[PDB]
Amino acid sequence: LDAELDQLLQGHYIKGYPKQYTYFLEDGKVKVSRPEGVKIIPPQSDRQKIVLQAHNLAHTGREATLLKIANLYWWPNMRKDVVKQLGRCQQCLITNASNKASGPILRPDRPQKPFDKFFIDYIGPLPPSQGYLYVLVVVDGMTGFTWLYPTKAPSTSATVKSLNVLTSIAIPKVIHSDQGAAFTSSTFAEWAKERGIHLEFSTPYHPQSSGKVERKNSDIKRLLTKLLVGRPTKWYDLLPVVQLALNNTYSPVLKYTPHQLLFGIDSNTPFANQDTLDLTREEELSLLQEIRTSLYHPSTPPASSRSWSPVVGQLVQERVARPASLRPRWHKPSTVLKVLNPRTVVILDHLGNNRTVSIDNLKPTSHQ
Amino acid sequence: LDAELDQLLQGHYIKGYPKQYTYFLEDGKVKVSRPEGVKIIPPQSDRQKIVLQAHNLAHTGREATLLKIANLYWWPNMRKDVVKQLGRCQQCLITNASNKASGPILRPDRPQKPFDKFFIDYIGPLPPSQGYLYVLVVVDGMTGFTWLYPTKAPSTSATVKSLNVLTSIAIPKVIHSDQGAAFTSSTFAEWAKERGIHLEFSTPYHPQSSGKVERKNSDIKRLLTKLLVGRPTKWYDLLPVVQLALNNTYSPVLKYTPHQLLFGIDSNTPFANQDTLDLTREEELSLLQEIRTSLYHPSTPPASSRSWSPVVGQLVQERVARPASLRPRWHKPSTVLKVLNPRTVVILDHLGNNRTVSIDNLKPTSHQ
Amino acid sequence: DRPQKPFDKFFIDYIGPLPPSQGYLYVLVVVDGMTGFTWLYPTKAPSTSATVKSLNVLTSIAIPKVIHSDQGAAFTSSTFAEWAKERGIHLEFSTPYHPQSSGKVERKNSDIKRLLTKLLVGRPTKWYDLLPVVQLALNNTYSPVLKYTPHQLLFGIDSNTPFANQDTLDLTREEELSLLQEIR
Amino acid sequence: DRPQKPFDKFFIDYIGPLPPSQGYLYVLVVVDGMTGFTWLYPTKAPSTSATVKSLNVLTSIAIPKVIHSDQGAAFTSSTFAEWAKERGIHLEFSTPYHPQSSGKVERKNSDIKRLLTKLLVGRPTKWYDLLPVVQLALNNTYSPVLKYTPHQLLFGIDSNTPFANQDTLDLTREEELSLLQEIR
DNA sequence: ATTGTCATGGAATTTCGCA
DNA sequence: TGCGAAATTCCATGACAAT
DNA sequence: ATTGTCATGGAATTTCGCA
DNA sequence: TGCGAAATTCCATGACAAT
Ligand SMILES: [Mn+2]
Ligand SMILES: [Mn+2]
Ligand SMILES: [Mn+2]
Ligand SMILES: [Mn+2]
Ligand SMILES: [Mn+2]
Ligand SMILES: [Mn+2]
Ligand SMILES: [Zn+2]
Ligand SMILES: [Zn+2]
Repeated sequence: LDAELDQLLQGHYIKGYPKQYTYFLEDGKVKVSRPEGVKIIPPQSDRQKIVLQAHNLAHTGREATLLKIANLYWWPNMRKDVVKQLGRCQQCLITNASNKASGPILRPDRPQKPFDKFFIDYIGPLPPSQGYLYVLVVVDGMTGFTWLYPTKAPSTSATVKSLNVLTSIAIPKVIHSDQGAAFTSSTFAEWAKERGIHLEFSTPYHPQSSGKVERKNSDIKRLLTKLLVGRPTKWYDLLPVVQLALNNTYSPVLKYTPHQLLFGIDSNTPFANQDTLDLTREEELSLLQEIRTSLYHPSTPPASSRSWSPVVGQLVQERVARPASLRPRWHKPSTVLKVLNPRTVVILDHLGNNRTVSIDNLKPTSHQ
Repeated sequence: LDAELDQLLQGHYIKGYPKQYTYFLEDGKVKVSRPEGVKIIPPQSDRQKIVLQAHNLAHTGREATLLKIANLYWWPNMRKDVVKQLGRCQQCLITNASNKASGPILRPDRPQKPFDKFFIDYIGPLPPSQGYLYVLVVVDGMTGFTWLYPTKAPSTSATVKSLNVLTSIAIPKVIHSDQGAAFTSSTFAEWAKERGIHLEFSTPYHPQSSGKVERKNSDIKRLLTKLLVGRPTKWYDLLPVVQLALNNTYSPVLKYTPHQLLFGIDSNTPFANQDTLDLTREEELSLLQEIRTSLYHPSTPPASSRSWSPVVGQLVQERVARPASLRPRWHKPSTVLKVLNPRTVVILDHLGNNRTVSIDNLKPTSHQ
Repeated sequence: DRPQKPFDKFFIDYIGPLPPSQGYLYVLVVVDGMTGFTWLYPTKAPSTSATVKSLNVLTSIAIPKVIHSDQGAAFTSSTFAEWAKERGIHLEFSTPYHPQSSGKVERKNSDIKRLLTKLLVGRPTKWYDLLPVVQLALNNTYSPVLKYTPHQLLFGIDSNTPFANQDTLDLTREEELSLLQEIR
Repeated sequence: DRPQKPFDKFFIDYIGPLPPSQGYLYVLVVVDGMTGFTWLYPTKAPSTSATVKSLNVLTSIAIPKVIHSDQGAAFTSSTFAEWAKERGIHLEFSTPYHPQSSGKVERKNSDIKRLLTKLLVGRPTKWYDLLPVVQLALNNTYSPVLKYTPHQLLFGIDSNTPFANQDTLDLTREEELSLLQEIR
């Protein structure tokens, strides 16, 4: 601190202080004449308090803090002391935005078979139609084939009623859903265990994970809107119509409709395809198994110029889900326990519970 | 229709029907054997009804409509008839999303002088603090220098009270704002006319246009949040503090604070810059005029791969501002009267009022 | 002639009345002719409107080219005829007093009544809740003739609920006694 | 010694009491020493707390190195001394009975009282509303000595409200008569 | 009758200190 | 007239929003 | 204890029809 | 073995959202 500064005054070289400068004394303060002008060199022991006063004026980042300091002072490697402080300002760490993007999305394999995996979700509330406010949407992962049920609430009881009707047809291996009360209830867990159905859940606040069904919700609302143009929004009676309509619509990338992927043959609907009229059912199912295995599958896109991928042991922060007014958007730093895949991690939230969490809801903590 | 089809049956060449195919008759229907199999050729007079039935099943686009039709029929240039129908389905035109992005943003010149242009806006509602719910934010366009006023409502009366205090210092040439009730009232118009102040308004629902002040709102909320961490959100008493703090914060790209751009010299605040201590005020103001003219200015970014720019006479559609549940997101097509600049147009909305409108709130109508 | 296919023909009929289960009294039975797949819908009456209501559910998933039934009142009404015409479904009737369909369908229909009877006994009022598991059972039952279950023929895959125990279907000593009790 | 600068020194003082205007009775007057820029704040009393309240507004825009005043009670209180110390502002007093400042400031202060008086007369209760236009007037008034207005010296630009009419400031025949009426 | 903006902190690039 | 390290500059990222 | 998706309609690329 | 036009494929854009 003032020892180092002493040596310097009589011209003896200290590492970090360039020799070619004239380090003098005046007004009780060690100074130096620098190209930018004359700056005070504070002793080591004063520097952290200085960096803190400057940073605290407006809780500024690296450069904006440095430019304040540099108005009065010079010392070796100032930004290192600045960065050290930013890395310890709790208020900055939990309030600032990230400037690193998430790594590129995964394109999970399409389920091998119809009934391997259902994606379910609620749409609503919609305008009341015959007492109904919500639509339960069940999408078969392999085929895209979708079932629709009107409900009065997005409840466990309504869900169970609907799936009991649906599962009359077949039982699926897995049902994937989000963390809505209706799917996370112990009652619904029992309903599925009773049937050998495994429940799979999305990481919280990350509807991309239920992307299959979210995307179908879009087509559902779009067709409903169109059919209701210039009529009152009486949508209850259109659900069966929309269900059938979408199940028999071609995906241009696939050249198949979800109905075709499910049954391998069109039923008695308009413009039914007739290309397998001369095949036996067995030959038809044979061609169907072939068609199923060779469907187009998208590949993971390029990483953006400045993305991050989680490493075990990294300090990261989870987004606050529903932050109140004038409150931080981020939680305190926590540590990556396990990298489940490059887009999904388990973190120890320094309470500490284990949370499984999407990297879209994480930022890497700045300044190490 | 059935005339053309007649000629064809006896082997006489019709333009559009490839000669090398065998066009026969069976079950009363003209057919043809095509590589994909045997298709019905309907007469010209039946085709539009066919394309319409196929399209209407699920209001599908070009390929998904074609794949239906092609199951039963073949005729020359089917997609041309398909596209003709899509271009006339009102329900599709007002319900579908665009797949063309807006052209690249403009980076308007920075106002030449302090007080040339103010950008104003409200923040709130905030948690109540001493009866106050909102903050009036006034940002000087040239300097970034910002004034803050607490109000109980985002009203014309509160605005006028605050600007009467502010305009005690100086009167600005222009005040730019959005279309909030407080700024579009005739009373506020009178207040400005009385002072030689010209009122400028953003295109509706396009806060990018008030970008200068929106961006400042972000820094305001960010510093407020930080200063209120682990305290109750009593923000009223912090407004003066935040105002001063931000007005004296460096922009790293500029190397200046808004205070410096306004006065050319720091007042008695922490870490005041002292580089012009030996200049006279006149020399200081001289250097200030120079600094003002040479500030960094960003350039318009590259157009995305698939953007559109408005052309006079083009059919375009304005986004519905607050669409009800299950209602279209777009208005009916309307025509570009005038291209004010490549991001701003006047449209005749086929009522028809003239509306000045951002292209971010427009899509070009599909299928010409 | 071209090979038989799923959705070519649906055979439908009512079963009941049964003891009331949650307000319901009949089962409308639909069997796809090619696959032998069965759908079941509980109704309060064997009427045209209960039929239309139930079939409207089924025909939201898949539409038969032909529906075959007997000359039940529900199926011969002009309302039911208009409903089918609207949907491009041809209707087809067995002659009165001479029920006819196919071997597969007849046997399928036999199994359905037997299995119901078998589960009715002991809890004759709880059948509404059992309707789902009954269908899975029927539809994951191996066919002697075709070498596949209806599930496999309809979907072209194995199911997640194989019914490995091709069970009794005949009533045990106890049940005969207590179904004789119920019918008293 | 180094050239004088804006914010180097603020001269402050109270004017009043005046007729009540919207509840207010005094004007706190702040004049920057280098530029002659004037800020005015209406208060209900010439107290430390009205002073602190008003200066807290001003010092949210810009902080003087020194405040100069007379030995008014508002300015010599220990509360006011602590307020300035908290803000790094040095306080500076003219000796009692011997008011002193600068030529520019004195003249500026003269203009302020005259202009007020001039506009008070005829509408002595409406001054609160007039405070803004008064400041623009003072601050866009050309200085004989320096060749610039306070506005120009403070901001380094011309203003959007030049006050091209360097006016009377002296009372017309009519006003002398009716200010003599008011003072009765 | 108008129009995006700019703090942030890793990375990329330039400059500094020395010889 | 070149090297290693420090300093500066670059710039993708995201958040302010809106009758 | 998990993970984005896919209809849309101009454009880019391939194929078709003919010679 | 090549040309003009039609057909097909490609693919950026945006909207579904969420204890
Ligand atoms: Mn949900
Ligand atoms: Mn606003
Ligand atoms: Mn019968
Ligand atoms: Mn006094
Ligand atoms: Mn705003
Ligand atoms: Mn959802
Ligand atoms: Zn901080
Ligand atoms: Zn349409």
